[PDB]
Amino acid sequence: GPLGSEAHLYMQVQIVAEDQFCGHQGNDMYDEEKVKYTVFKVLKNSSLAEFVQSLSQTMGFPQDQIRLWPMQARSNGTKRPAMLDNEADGNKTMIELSDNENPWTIFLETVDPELAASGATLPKFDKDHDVMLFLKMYDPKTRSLNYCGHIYTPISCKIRDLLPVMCDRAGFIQDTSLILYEEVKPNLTERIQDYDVSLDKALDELMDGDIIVFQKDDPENDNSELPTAKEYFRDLYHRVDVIFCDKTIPNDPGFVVTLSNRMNYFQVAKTVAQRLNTDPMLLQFFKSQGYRDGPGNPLRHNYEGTLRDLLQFFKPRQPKKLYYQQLKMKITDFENRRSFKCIWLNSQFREEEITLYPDKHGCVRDLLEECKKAVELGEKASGKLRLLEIVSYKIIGVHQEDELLECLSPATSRTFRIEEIPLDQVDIDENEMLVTVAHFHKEVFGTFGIPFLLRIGEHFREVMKRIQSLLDIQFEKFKFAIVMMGRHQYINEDEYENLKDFEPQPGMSHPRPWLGLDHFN
Repeated sequence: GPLGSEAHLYMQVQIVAEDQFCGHQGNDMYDEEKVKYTVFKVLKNSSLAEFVQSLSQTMGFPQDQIRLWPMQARSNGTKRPAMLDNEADGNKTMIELSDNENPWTIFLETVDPELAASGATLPKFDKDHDVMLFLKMYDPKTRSLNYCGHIYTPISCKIRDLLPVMCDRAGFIQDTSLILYEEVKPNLTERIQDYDVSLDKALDELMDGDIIVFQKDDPENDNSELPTAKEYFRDLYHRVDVIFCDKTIPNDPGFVVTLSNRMNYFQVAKTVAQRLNTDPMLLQFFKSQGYRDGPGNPLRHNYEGTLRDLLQFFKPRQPKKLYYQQLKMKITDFENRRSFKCIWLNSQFREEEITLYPDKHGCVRDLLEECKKAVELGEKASGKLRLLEIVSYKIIGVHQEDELLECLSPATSRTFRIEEIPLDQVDIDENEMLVTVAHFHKEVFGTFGIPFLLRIGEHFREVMKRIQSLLDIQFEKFKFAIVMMGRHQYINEDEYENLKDFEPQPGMSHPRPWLGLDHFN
């Protein structure tokens, strides 16, 4: 197998009965993915007569009680029943008549089963002089379409004389005043301005399978949200049901919101904000793909496209799904956040990588405030944070809170560290100053580990002991050096005791000298 050797000789013919036309709410006769067909697997090269008998027997109708009107497409995209001569074209074969359509859909007309009792012949129909029209009634109150069947009429017939049949089929008295529209194609519903005209003249390109939609001309209709059929169809054309799914909870079933093609961001957001009883500005939406399955990129609030634009990557088959996320601040604030990767130095003196999101137009104070939120600050401490700029495991700076985050280097050789200020280092005095410190192995530029700030000048060995307490090693080695411009002097850890050695000798302000700690790894 699997495909059998004769499978090619066969084509598929899809019969559709008039019952399938009933209660269709859209354009044309039926919806292609909802309609129930009676399907035949017929020999391609076989004739129409053969098929009409086969069909006649299968469906239980005499042949003089059925007429086949193939469903054919039009240039403008619609698909309507078209005339086919069941006796002139009967000699021909099925792919011929089909024009190689596979599958081929045919509308099967039969006789009003009541009158089918009598042995009712199906009315004669002249291919050149008559037309078969379909009737739909539009009801504003329920905003719905009610199928009213089809009629054979001469094309010479004046539209006025069609009115009684339309009433009779809708359920109306004969005094009932009507509005008549031609359903031409989606988004085109044309009012018949004048009913004292022949069909031939009144409608451009009069054709079998044409549709007249009609409604009551009752002043009540103005209370409907869609008073006329024209408004109904125009609404339909832009209607679109969209699944909104929270990007916070994966495998969210989401909820379906009916919207318009036409809507802008403000309108969409406004609509999905109700149904959540949340503010629209407290929602962030995301662009999409459709097959690739998003959520794509965050969609800006200043967005200026329509909803049709966001769903242009959907094929008509796929169900439309847009992702969203609930917010805690106004969307515009959230959008103006900046990603700030940096290092937090906990109370336990260890490093953690943390990303904070202060405001783009923020200053250092703000970044600090943000950090204080993500971290426990150690008990009985100081409660005050500072920001350091670090290069090569050396503190090359301490930033003031005033400073706009805008100014700080985007450079990635640079490393920003946020730390709690030890208690001693804020009620600091002349007799007192803060100095930069760093590890290094062998030569002074082989720096490593974690730099830090310290109290500097009337001793030493207890410095070594306090630095011991801070570092918490166990270190008997480790030489100690002051490091200034192109030079560094080691420190006698038994005898040495300092001053304000640590400052630019008058000849230039920075880089300030530092104290270095010489040992391995």
